Order: sequence, then structure tokens, then C-alpha cells
Amino acid sequence: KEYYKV
Amino acid sequence: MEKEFEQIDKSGSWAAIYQDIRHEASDFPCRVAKLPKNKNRNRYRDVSPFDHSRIKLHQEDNDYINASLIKMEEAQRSYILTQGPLPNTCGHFWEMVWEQKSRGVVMLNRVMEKGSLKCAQYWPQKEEKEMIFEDTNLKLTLISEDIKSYYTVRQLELENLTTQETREILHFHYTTWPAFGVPESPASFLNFLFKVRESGSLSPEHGPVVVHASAGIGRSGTFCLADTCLLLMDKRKDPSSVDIKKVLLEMRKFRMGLIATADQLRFSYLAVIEGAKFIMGDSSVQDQWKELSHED
Repeated sequence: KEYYKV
Repeated sequence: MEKEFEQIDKSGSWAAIYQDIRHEASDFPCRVAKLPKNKNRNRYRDVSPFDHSRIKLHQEDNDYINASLIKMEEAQRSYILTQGPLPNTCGHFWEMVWEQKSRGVVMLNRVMEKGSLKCAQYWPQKEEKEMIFEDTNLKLTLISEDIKSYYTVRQLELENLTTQETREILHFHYTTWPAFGVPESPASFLNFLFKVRESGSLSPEHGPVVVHASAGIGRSGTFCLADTCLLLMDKRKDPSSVDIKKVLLEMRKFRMGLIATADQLRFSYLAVIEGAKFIMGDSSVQDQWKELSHED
């Protein structure tokens, strides 16, 4: 959630 | 040039090119962004603004806003790329807008996408419920809005409670563009950009337009990358000379990770290609994109 790319 | 688009597409090597761009991309420091006091001004751990191109707030408590000033010397155009505001950086966002004398805001996300809020409700939704940001002493009123099938063109009156001054900000909201996705078609995309151009929000007479999405790197990167390339073709005396890969790397000198998917990168090519037709000439009956866009 706290990252823009996974 | 267009067939040059196929050859890369026949090989289906976009992922190769996009990873090359990712590898060759600049890597400048973001010390200010990673300061502890700014943990909560950043929506994502991994998207931060370079210290050298980051916008700064004229306020004196903290000057940090997750915003980068992309400036394109050859094309003569600048954009401010920024993350979607948070519940607590909304006053910063409009503070940034006011200080930078920006005339237009380009929104490429939606407040809610896939069951999660990517952005804040940073603009009032009803003419009768104006918004007031106490921290940055600004008041924002909705004036009028034009709704089309995939985009909305609000008209806002931002006002400085301190100087008593007021300005008209144009809001360009692309409501159908999904995260890591691509616009329904180039025709839909080009229609949008050209509406932004005519409003004069992009003209150097004003500040830089503010363009954003959930993180302001992926969809926004495609927007400017399309805009800047087209801007060049009318200028260089050999519109074929524009290298879309070269331009994207140049922007990545001001904000990290512009363009988020090999697909987004691919669409960026098509939009320039389809848009080059307008710049190039576009037959003996332009205005076509207006018809094909399916606005309403």
C-alpha cells in the first residue's frame, strides 16, 4: 500500500 | 517514422526499451524528501522529488512539497509534476499553485481507484461549499464545470485570504485513465491535451502547469512526454529528428520514474505519432480528433 510499484 | 513504430512492435521489444530507459535513467539524491519530518508529506516511500528540481514552499515552517519542476530548455516549456495531495498537504498543494502563479491543474487519477483513495478531495465539489485551508490561508471556490464522457473541465477561483487577491485556476480532470493503464485511445488522449493547450494554461505567460496523478510519475509522465515531443516537432526543422527515448531520459533528470509501464511508454509513441498528424497537417479536414473523441 505504501509503495507505488509492486 | 511510423513504420519504425511497427518494427519495434513486431519484435514486441518494448519491455526491452523500457528497461533500458529504467537503467539509463538519472539517479539524483532526494535528501530533503527522506528527512523524518517529511515522512507524512509523501504518499509513497519510493516516489520522491530530487533535491535539485524539487519545488519549495515560501512558507517558513517547512518548505517540502513532493513536487518537481520539470523544465525543458529546448522545447521552452515547464511543468510541475507532483503527487496527489494528502489530507494534510492540500493547503501545501494550493500554496504551491499560488506561489508558482500556475494557471492550470491537470488531474490524471480519480480520488478513489480500485477501492482505495489515491488522492485527496482537494477541490470543492459544490459551488455552495467553498473550501478554506487554514494552515496556508487560502480559500477555494468552485465556479463552473463542464463534464464530458471521460473528462471534466472545472473552473476554480482560488483566493488568498492574506492579500485578498483572487485567481482563476483551470482544472482538467481525466476521469477514465487508470493507474498503470492507458487512455481508451490516442484520439481520446490527444483531445484532452489539446483542450489544455487552448486554455492557455500551458503558455509561458503564466507559471508552470501543475500535472499530477496518484504519484505523478506514470500517467503524468506520459502526458508531458507526449506534450513535449509534439512541442519539439513544430520547432526543430526536422520533426523526424525527435527521439522519444531521448526526451523521456531528459525528463527523468527532473523527476524519477516518469512513465510507469512499457505499455504507457508504447502509448506515448502512438500519441505523438497520431498527434504528429495535426502538427504535420492532418489531411484537408482537421478537427477530426474532436469528432472521434466521443466526448459526450
